[PDB]
Amino acid sequence: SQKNGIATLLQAEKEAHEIVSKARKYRQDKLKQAKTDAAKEIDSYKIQKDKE
Amino acid sequence: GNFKSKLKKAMLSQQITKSTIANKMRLKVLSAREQSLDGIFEETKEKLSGIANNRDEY
Repeated sequence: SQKNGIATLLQAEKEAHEIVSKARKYRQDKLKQAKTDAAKEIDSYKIQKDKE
Repeated sequence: GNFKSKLKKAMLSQQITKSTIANKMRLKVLSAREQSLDGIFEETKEKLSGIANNRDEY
């Protein structure tokens, strides 16, 4: 009836929205990793040059 | 690049200091030689003044 054509369908919409939200979270955390890893590597290079 | 620039500056400073020391050594040596020559000249002058005292050979 209305229930299996509306409520379950909206829940499937919620599943899809959850999947895309998780994709966004992957993107965001990956970009923050791209920044933080570079930040840590530049210091490693800087100290290596400075010590010598 | 910054590391290279700083290293080049250090090398320049070391080079100039070393050259300065090496050069001034030569000045010291030449000064010593001229001092010895001046001592010899003073010896000769003193002998000439002494012989000037004679009243017959003069």
